[PDB]
Amino acid sequence: GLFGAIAGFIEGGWQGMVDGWYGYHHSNEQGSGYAADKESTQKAIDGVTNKVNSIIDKMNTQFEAVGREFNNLERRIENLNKKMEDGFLDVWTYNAELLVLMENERTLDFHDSNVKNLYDKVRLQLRDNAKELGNGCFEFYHKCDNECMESVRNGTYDYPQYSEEARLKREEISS
Amino acid sequence: GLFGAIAGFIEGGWQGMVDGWYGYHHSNEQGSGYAADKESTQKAIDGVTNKVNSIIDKMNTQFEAVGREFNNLERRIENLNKKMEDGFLDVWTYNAELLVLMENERTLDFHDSNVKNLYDKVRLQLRDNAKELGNGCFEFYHKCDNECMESVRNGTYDYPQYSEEARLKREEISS
Amino acid sequence: GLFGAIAGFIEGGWQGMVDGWYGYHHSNEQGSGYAADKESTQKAIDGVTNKVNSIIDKMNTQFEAVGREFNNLERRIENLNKKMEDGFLDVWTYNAELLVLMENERTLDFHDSNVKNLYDKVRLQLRDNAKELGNGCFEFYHKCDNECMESVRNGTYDYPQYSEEARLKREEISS
Amino acid sequence: GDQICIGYHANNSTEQVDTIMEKNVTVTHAQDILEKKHNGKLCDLDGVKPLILRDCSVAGWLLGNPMCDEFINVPEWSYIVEKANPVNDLCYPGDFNDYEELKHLLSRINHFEKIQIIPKSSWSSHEASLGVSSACPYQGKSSFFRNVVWLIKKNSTYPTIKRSYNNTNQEDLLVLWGIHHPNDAAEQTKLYQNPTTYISVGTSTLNQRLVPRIATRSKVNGQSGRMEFFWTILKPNDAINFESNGNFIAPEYAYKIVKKGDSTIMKSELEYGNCNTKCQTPMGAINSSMPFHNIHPLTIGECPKYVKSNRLVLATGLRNSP
Amino acid sequence: GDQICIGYHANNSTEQVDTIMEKNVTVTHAQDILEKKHNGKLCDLDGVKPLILRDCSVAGWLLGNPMCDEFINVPEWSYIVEKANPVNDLCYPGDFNDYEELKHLLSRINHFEKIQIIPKSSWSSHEASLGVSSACPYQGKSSFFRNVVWLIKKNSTYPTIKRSYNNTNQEDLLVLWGIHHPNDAAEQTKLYQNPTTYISVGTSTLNQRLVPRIATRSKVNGQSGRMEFFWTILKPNDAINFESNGNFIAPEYAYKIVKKGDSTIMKSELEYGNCNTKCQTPMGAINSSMPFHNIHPLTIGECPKYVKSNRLVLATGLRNSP
Amino acid sequence: GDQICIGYHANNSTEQVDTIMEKNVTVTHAQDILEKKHNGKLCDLDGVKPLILRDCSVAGWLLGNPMCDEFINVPEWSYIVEKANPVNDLCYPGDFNDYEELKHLLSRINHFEKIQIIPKSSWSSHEASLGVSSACPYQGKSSFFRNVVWLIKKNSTYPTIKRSYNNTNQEDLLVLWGIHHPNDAAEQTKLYQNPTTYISVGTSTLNQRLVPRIATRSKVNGQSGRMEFFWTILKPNDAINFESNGNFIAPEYAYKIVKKGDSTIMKSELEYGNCNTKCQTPMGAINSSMPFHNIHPLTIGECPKYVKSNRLVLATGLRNSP
Ligand SMILES: *[C@@H]1O[C@H](CO)[C@@H](O[C@@H]2O[C@H](CO)[C@@H](O[C@@H]3O[C@H](CO)[C@@H](O)[C@H](O)[C@@H]3O)[C@H](O)[C@H]2NC(C)=O)[C@H](O)[C@H]1NC(C)=O
Ligand SMILES: *[C@@H]1O[C@H](CO)[C@@H](O[C@@H]2O[C@H](CO)[C@@H](O[C@@H]3O[C@H](CO)[C@@H](O)[C@H](O)[C@@H]3O)[C@H](O)[C@H]2NC(C)=O)[C@H](O)[C@H]1NC(C)=O
Ligand SMILES: *C1O[C@H](CO)[C@@H](O[C@@H]2O[C@H](CO)[C@@H](O)[C@H](O)[C@H]2NC(C)=O)[C@H](O)[C@H]1NC(C)=O
Ligand SMILES: *[C@@H]1O[C@H](CO)[C@@H](O[C@@H]2O[C@H](CO)[C@@H](O)[C@H](O)[C@H]2NC(C)=O)[C@H](O)[C@H]1NC(C)=O
Ligand SMILES: *[C@@H]1O[C@H](CO)[C@@H](O[C@@H]2O[C@H](CO)[C@@H](O)[C@H](O)[C@H]2NC(C)=O)[C@H](O)[C@H]1NC(C)=O
Ligand SMILES: *[C@@H]1O[C@H](CO)[C@@H](O[C@@H]2O[C@H](CO)[C@@H](O)[C@H](O)[C@H]2NC(C)=O)[C@H](O)[C@H]1NC(C)=O
Repeated sequence: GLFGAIAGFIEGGWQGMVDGWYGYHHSNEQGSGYAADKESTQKAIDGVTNKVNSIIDKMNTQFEAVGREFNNLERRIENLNKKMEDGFLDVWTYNAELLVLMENERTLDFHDSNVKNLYDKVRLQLRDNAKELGNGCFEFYHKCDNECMESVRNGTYDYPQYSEEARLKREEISS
Repeated sequence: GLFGAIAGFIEGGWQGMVDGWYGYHHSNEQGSGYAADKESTQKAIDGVTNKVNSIIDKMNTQFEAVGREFNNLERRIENLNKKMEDGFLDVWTYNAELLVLMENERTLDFHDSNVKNLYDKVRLQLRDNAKELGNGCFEFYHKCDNECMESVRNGTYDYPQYSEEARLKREEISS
Repeated sequence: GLFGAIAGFIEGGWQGMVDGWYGYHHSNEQGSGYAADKESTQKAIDGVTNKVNSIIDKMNTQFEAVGREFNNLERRIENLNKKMEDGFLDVWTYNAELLVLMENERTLDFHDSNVKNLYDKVRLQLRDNAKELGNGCFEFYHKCDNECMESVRNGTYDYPQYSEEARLKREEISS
Repeated sequence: GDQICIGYHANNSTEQVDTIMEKNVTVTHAQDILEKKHNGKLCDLDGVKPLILRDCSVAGWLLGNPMCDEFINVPEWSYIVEKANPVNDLCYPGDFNDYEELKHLLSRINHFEKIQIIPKSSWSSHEASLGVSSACPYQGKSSFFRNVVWLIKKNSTYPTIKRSYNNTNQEDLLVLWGIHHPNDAAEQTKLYQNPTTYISVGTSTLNQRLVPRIATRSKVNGQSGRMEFFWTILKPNDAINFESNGNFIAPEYAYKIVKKGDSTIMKSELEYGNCNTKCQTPMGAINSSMPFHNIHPLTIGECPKYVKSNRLVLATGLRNSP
Repeated sequence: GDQICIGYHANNSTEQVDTIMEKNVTVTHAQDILEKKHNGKLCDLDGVKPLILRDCSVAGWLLGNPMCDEFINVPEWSYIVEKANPVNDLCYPGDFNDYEELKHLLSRINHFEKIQIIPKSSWSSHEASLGVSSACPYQGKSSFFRNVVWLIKKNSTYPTIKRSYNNTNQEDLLVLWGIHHPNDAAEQTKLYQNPTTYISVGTSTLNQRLVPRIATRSKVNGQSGRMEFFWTILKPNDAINFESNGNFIAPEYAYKIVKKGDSTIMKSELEYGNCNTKCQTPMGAINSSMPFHNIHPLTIGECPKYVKSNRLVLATGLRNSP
Repeated sequence: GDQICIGYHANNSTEQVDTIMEKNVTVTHAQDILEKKHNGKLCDLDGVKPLILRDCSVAGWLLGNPMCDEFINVPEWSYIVEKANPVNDLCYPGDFNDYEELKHLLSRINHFEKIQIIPKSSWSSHEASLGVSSACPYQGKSSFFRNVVWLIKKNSTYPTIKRSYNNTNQEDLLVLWGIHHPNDAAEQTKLYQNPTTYISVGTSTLNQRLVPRIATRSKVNGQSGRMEFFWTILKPNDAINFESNGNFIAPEYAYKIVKKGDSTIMKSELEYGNCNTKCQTPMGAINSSMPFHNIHPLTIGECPKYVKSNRLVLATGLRNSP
C-alpha cells in the first residue's frame, strides 16, 4: 500500500470490525471497542460501486451482430473476415485485461488514501493534546471516556478544553 | 478529494481569489488579502494543457477513408463491412468514454496533490515558529507583516530568527 | 513529483548512491555515508518489472495472420480490407501511445510515493527525539553513531531510551 | 493516557485480484466482469423463435426434399439453425446457384408463406407425375423434391412450354427452378424428345437462358445426371415468364416473403428450449450484463464483447491479508 | 496572532463533468472533446470539388440519358454524390455489368475527358439515327442514350460489322457497349435482318462474345426488350475490336481517364456550397480538430473517430461547488 | 548536531521519456517497447521453408512455363513469395480462372507432389508433340507449357476424345486444363478439323462445358489467340472425365496435395537466408518479443501489433535531471 497505510504504519487490519471498511478502536477506562466510520465508508462504497458500474455501463454500445458465411471459392474473403474478428479479439482481450489491472491498482491505493485521510483528520483535530505512537495509534495526554470519543468521530473535539491538562501532563513526562 | 485537501482540511476554496488556481490568504496586522502562487499554478496549467493536447495529438494518425457500396446480391459482404464499422464504433466509443472517466479522476487528484504539496512546503519552512490550526491554516507564534510573508511565498523564511520569540511565546501559552 | 518528494523537499537525488534506488545519508561523529534501503528498493524493482511484463504478457493473444490479395475487379473489397487494416492501425497506435503516457506518469509518482513513505517511516519511528529540517533531513536531539543507525534502518529505534536526553536538550535550545 | 486508533476492515475473504504492479492480492470484496454462464439451449431472439432445420440444409428444406418436410409452417423467424453436416441436402445430386446469398437473405424473415405458383396438375401436355428417382426415396417408393416438378415428355413429344405468373400479392416472392443436365444423348431423348434444348426465364430484372450440359460424370446417390437450381425475388407488380423446350424443373410452390432485417445461419447441434434472450450462442443463450464473455465467438444478438481470458476480476474491497 | 490560509479557485461555473467514481461533478473549466458541429453543405476535399450528379445515377450519366446531361464537363473530382434514389437511370430498361465496381473506380478521378471514339455518322451501311424509343423521351420526341448508338438494319440488310479503335492516347480509356435482347423473333428480324446474332469484343485482355437472349418479359417503361451494358479500361497502346452480326449498341463516346486514388460514392440530398474541408459527411462538412465526432458514420476524408455519445467532456479546472 | 538525509538515485543517463502531462523528461533507466529491428532476409516459419518463386508467377509455375522450372521439388511450405512483377507468367496469352483463390489455396501446403495423370504419349490418335508456339520460346526453339498438352489434329482428323482418370491416391489432387480460343475460323480448321467444338469436364462436383470463343484480338507476345485455364480438387475416390471435340489443352501432370492450413502470398524481392522465425515481413524476419512493431504492415506469423510511431519508450528509473 502506497500511502503508508496498509503496507505501512497500520500493520494488519482489524478483523474484529464488521461495521464497515474503515474505523476506530478505543481503549479507554470503561473498556474497549470498534465502531466503524460512516461518511468515509459510505463515500467509498459509492465510489467503488460507481467504478464497477461505469466500466459496465459505458459499453452500452453494443448492438445486433453475427456468425459465418462464405463458400470455398470465397476463401480470400473468409480470411478477410477472420482477420477482422481475430483483430477485434486481440483488441478487446488486451484492453479488458489491462483495464482490470490498472483499475485494481488504483482501487487498492484509493483505500490506502482514505485510511491516511482518516488518520490525518484525527491527528489534526487534536494537535498536542495527544501522543503519536506510530502504530497508527494515538495516546491521549489526558483521560477520556466513551462520550468523549463521540466528538472525536463527530469532528467536534475541543482543543482548548484539555490543553492545560495535557500541557502540565507533558512536562511531567519530560525529564 | 484524495489528498485530504478539497474533501479534507480545506473545506471550500476561496472564490475571492482570481489570481490563479492555488494560493494564500493572510490576516496580518496591516489587513488581509490573497495573492496566488505562481510556479505551482503555472506548472499545473502546463500539465493540464499538456494532457489535453497529448489526448488530441496522439491520434494524429487518422487518414483518408469512406461510405457504402455493395449491391443486393453481395449482402453477405455488406454485412461483413457493417460488423467491421460497428466493431470500430464499439471500440472507440468505449475507449473514449473510459479514457475521459479515468483521466478526469486523475486530474482532480492532481489538484489535491498540489494543494497538499503547497500546504506541506509552508509547514516545513516554519516548524514550531507557527501553530497548525487544522483548517488548512497556520498561526504565527510571533507577529508578522506584509514584507514578512514575501519570504514565506519566496521560500526564504528564516527559522532561527523568530525562534526564541516563538519559544518563549510558546511556554507562555503552556499552562 | 506529486508527493512533495522529487520536485518538493528533497531537491535532487544523490548520485553518490549506487546501492539501490532509495536510501539514507548519515553524517554522524564517525564520518558519513549512504547505504540504500532494501525491502523498499526490492519491492519497487518487483513492481516496475511486473508492470513492464504484464504490458507485454497480456497481449499473448496474437496469432497467425497475413498480407494482400484481390484483383483489380474487386477493388471495393480491397478497399474494405484497407479500411480494416487502417482502422486497426489507428486503434493500436493510439492505445499504445496513451498507454505509455499514462503509465509513465503513474511510475514517476509511484517513486515519489515510496520516497515519502520512507521519509514518514523514519519520521514516526522517532517523534520528538529528532528535529525536522525540511531538506528531507532529520537532526538528532541526541548524539548518534554507526551501530545507532542500524536500528533506524531496521525499524528498531527505541524512543523511550534517548527521550530525556532529547527533552532536556530541547529546553536548552528554547530561549 | 487514552487512545483512539484508525484501522480498516478485514474479513474471512480469500478472493485474489491482480494489479498492474502486483499479482495474487487478497481482497475484501470483488466483482467478476466476465460472463462465463450460458444455458445450453437455443432461444428466441427478442421473443422471436429461430428456424431450426433439424437434419436439413436450407436447400433441402426449400426444395421439397422428401425426407425433410414442409412442416416449417412457422411464419416468421429471427435466425436459422443448421447442423454442422445436415444429412438431407440435394437428394438428387446437383448445384444451387448463389446458395449462400440466398441463405443469408433467409436468415431472418418477418413473414413467410408458401404459395402454389404453378400447380402440378396444369401440365396437360407434359408428364408431371413421372419425374421421380431412387436418389430421393420417399417411403421406399422413389420420388423427388416436393416444391418443384420434374417434367417429362408425354406420348413422344415435348411441346415448347410458354408460361408465366404475375405476382399479384403485395409481398415480394421468392421463386425457384432447375435444369436437368442428363448424362448422355440417349437419356436426353428418353426424357424429352428434343435433342437441343433451353430454359429461358425473364423478369423485369432477370434475363436468363439455360442450356443443359451433357457429360459423363460420376454417380452420386447412383446418379450421374445433375440438377442445377436458380432463384429470384419477384417484385410485387412484376411477372416471371418461363419458356422451355425441355430440361425444365418447374416451380410448383414459391414463397411470399417480407424481409425487414438481416441475421445469419448458426451452426449448432442444440435443440430449442422454450425460452428467450437478447444474445444467442451455438453452445447456448447468454443472459448478459457483463461487458465481456468468453463463451463462443459466433454469436447472434446484442452481446458482451467476446474475449480470451478466464478472469476479469475487479477489486471492490481492500487488502484483506491475514 | 496572524494567519495565512491556503485555498483554491472557485467561479460562477455550473458545467458538470463525470468521473470513474463520481457523476455530475461541478467544475471550474472544462473542454469538450467531441465534435458536434457540421455546416450542412457539400464541399471540396482538399480543394477538389465533388462530382454532384443531381437526378442521375452514374449509369444514367455515363450513357447519355437524355434527361441527364453531359454537362459534367468537370475534369477532375474527389468523390461522387448520388441521391438516395436518382430519378434518371436506365430510361430503356436493362442491366449494367460490374456497375458497382465501375462506380467505385470512378469515385475519384484525376482527369476525365470525353472522346468521340466511333462517330455516329461513320455507319454508312447501317442505320444510325433510328435506334430511338419512347422509353427515353427527350423533348416530347422519343430518343435514346447520347453516348452510345443503337444500330438498325439499312434496306433489309445488316452487314457484319468489323471495327476497331486503337487507343493512341496516353491515358487509359474507359469504353462502353451493349446488347439489345429483343422480346421475340419478329422484333429481331424487324430491327436486324439476321435471326442468329452475336457481338464479340476483344482486347489484349477482353475476350467476349455476347448473344442476344430472346424472351417474353414484363414491360418496363413500356418496354419488354432489354439493354445490357459492358465496359473496360483500354490500355494506352492497346486496341478494342468489335465485330457484330447485330444486336449491337455501339460506343460513340469514351472517356480518357487518369486515376490516382480511390474514394467512394456518397448518398446525400444536399447541394454544393462553395467551400472546402478535409472531412465530409452526407449531412455536411466538418472542420475537425477533436478526435471524436457523432455526426454521421458515412464520412469521406480525414475525420475524427465516429462515436456514439453526446458528452465527452474533459475536466480542465477543479471542484467548483457552491 | 548530527544528520541523516533521504535522497534518490541519479546517473549519467540522458534518455528522455514522455508523460501525459510532461514532455522530454530525463530518466534514470528506460525500456523500448517498440520493435524496430528486422534481419533483411526471408526465413522459415516455425521451421518450415517458404516457396520462393523467383521470376515466376504461380500460374507460370503450375503450368509448365518453359522459363520457369518444375524444380520446386520442395514437398511442403508455409508461405509463398512472388515478386512484385514476376517476369514469367502466361507466355501464351490468356486467362486463369479463379486464379487468386487457387493462389490462396496454395499459399501453405503440407505435402505437394507432381504426378503424371495423362501421359503425353498416350494420345495415339491425336498430335501431342506439335502444340508449340513462339510465344513460349524455350532455348531458341519455340515451345509451350510443360505440365499440360496442346493437342492438334492428326492426319486431317480430330476424333472425339473421351477420357478419364480415377484418383486412386489418398491425397486430394489438383487438376488443370485449358481451352484454346483461336483467332479465326481458318485457324480453327487448321489445328482441329471440326468447326464447332467443345470441352466438357465432369466430377462428382464439377459439371462444365467450354466452347471456344473466336474473335479478332490484339497480338500479345505475337499471338492473338488465347489460352483459358481451369482447375479443381479431385477428391480421393472420385474421377474426372474429359470429353472433347477439340480445343482442348489436356493435363499431363497433376498435383497430390495435402492442405492442413492457410497463409498468404507475400510480395518481396528478397532472397532466402537459411534461417527461422515466428514472424516474417517483406523486408525481413522479426525475432519478436515486443508487443509492437513499425517495420511493415504485411506480415505473416505471430507478430507484434503493427503501429505508427518511432518511440514507445517506457520509464524504468526516475527523474535523473542535472
Ligand atoms: C400483373 O397484373 C396486374 C393486374 O392487377 C397488372 O396491373 C395492372 O396493369 C394494367 C396495365 O397492363 C393497368 O391497367 C391500366 O389502367 C388504366 C386506367 O387506370 C387504363 O386506361 C389502361 O388501359 C391500363 O391498361 C392497371 O392499372 C394495373 N392494375 C394494378 C392493380 O396495378 C400488372 O401490370 C401486371 N404486371 C405486368 C407488368 O405484366
Ligand atoms: C495501336 O497503334 C500503335 C501505334 O501505331 C501500335 O504501337 C505501335 O506499333 C509499332 C509498330 O508495330 C511499334 O513500333 C515498334 O517498336 C519496336 C521497338 O520498341 C520495334 O522493334 C518494332 O520493329 C516496331 O517498329 C510501337 O509500339 C508503336 N508505334 C509507334 C511509332 O509509336 C499498337 O500496336 C496498336 N495497337 C495494337 C495492339 O495493335
Ligand atoms: C475410382 O476407383 C476407385 C478405386 O478402386 C473406386 O473405389 C472403389 O470402387 C468400388 C465400386 O463402387 C467401391 O467398392 C469402392 O468405392 C472402392 N473400392 C475400393 C477397395 O476402394 C471408385 O469407384 C472409382 N471412382 C469412380 C468415380 O469410379
Ligand atoms: C497465484 O495464485 C493462483 C491461484 O489459482 C495460482 O493458480 C495455480 O496455477 C497453477 C499453475 O502452476 C496450477 O497448477 C494450480 O491449479 C493453481 N492453484 C490453485 C490450486 O489454486 C497461480 O499460479 C499464482 N500465480 C503465480 C504463478 O504466483
Ligand atoms: C446529473 O446531471 C444532469 C444535468 O445535466 C442530469 O440530466 C438531467 O436530465 C434532464 C432531462 O430529464 C435535463 O433537463 C437536466 O439537465 C437534468 N435534470 C436536472 C433536474 O438537473 C442527470 O439526470 C443528473 N443525475 C444523474 C446522474 O442521473
Ligand atoms: C522535445 O522533444 C524533441 C526531442 O528532443 C524535440 O525535437 C527537436 O526539435 C527542435 C527544433 O524543432 C530541436 O530542439 C531539436 O533539434 C529536435 N530534436 C530532435 C528530434 O532531434 C522537441 O522539439 C523538444 N521540445 C521542443 C518543443 O522544442
